[PDB]
This record gives sequence, structure tokens and C-alpha cells, in this order.
Amino acid sequence: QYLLPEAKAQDSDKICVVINLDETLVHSSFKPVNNADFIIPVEIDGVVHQVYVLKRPHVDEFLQRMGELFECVLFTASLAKYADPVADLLDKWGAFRARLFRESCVFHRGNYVKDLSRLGRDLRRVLILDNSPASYVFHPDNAVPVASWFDNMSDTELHDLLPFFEQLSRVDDVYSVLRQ
Amino acid sequence: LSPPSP
Ligand SMILES: [Mg+2]
Repeated sequence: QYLLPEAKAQDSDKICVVINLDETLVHSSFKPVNNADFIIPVEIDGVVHQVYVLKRPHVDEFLQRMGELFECVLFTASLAKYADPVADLLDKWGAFRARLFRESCVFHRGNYVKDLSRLGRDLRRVLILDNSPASYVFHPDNAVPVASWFDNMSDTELHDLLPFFEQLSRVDDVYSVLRQ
Repeated sequence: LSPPSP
């Protein structure tokens, strides 16, 4: 079995891009954060604790456009009980066609690795956007790096990457740009 | 949260 079903007809032509959540699109914390964007109750061993989520600047512009250009898949090493609520509040346009959590990662030498080869998509039409180079150790030529984000609101990295994804969404083989 | 290691 593959992690993903066959892409729907309106997606199958598009490149797949797997998008990381934490420190890529948002940063969360159990330490209280004033003026948080979202707060999400998460049960850990029976006790509910509040998780304070901040949105990386320009994430809404980023997700709305990316959902047009690609078959976008959320792929995080975190747990669904936290990620699904976060994704529900972020994805206001239905950009994520699927969501993949910790149990879909491969544990490789102390790191959770996103094994793109188990997606079920031609790797020449797959990209990964992740703040941890360790997450894409098996497919480094499929990767678009982004710096980890925590709380810098001057950050514009998602905004600055859009013209580059515009190019990538139109090639036939992403390796022609990322070098085979 | 998405941990580097468990
Ligand atoms: Mg990350």
C-alpha cells in the first residue's frame, strides 16, 4: 500500500508537494503565548493542556496559492490529535488534499524521515518543503529548504518562495531544476 | 509538536 490514494482528476496533472507544519508554517508551544493565533486543547495522559500556535507571516497567501499550483499534502512528524485541529484552522481553502502524521514517517537513526517513495507519486513530480533537512534525507533532490520559524514576524520566507514554486509547478520533472 | 527525536 501507498500513503496516498490515487490523486483526484483535478489533481493528477499537478506536482505533489509535501508541506511540513511545525516551524515551517506555524510554531506551537505549551508555554503560554499572549495574542496567539490559535489555542488548541491537547490531551496527554488524561490531562488536557493548552497549545499556543503562532502563524508564520504570509502563511495564508502561501497556502491559498500553493493549493492552486499543486496537489498539497500535509506531512508532519507530530500527532494527529494536535495536527488535525491546527490544519483545520489553517487550511481555509482546502489546499491540503491529504494529511500524514508521525505514524507515516520512517524512524531512521534517531530522526523522523518523510519517505517520499511511499507516497505513491512519480518522484519526478514530487517536492518536499520542510525546515529540517533530516526530514528529507532519502530524497534531498526533491527538497525546497526553508529556515525554521519560531516567532520572527519580520520573516517573509513563505512570501519569497512563491515565485520559485510558480516555476516548479509548471515543469514536467522537478529534477530538471533541482538537478537530477 | 513535531519532535527531532521521540
Ligand atoms: Mg519542521
